[PDB]
Amino acid sequence: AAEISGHIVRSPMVGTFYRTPSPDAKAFIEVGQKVNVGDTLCIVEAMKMMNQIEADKSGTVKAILVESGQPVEFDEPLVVIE
Repeated sequence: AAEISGHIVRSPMVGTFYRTPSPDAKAFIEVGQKVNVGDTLCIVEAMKMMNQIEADKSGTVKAILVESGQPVEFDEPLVVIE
């Protein structure tokens, strides 16, 4: 069964996933927070430059299939959202 996917942010490309804008900060997003259209999610460092993501239909983080800060490949779900 490959469907019913809540709302992940699979690295749109061969970039990197992130959840901390500042060194030891309050992270970008964590399971429990309810995102909302126009609400920066995480950083998609594509090539090396951050690529902040803005909600497209709100939602609620459910888990980070991907680590925190590391490279990834297209279709590589990182931040899961309900």
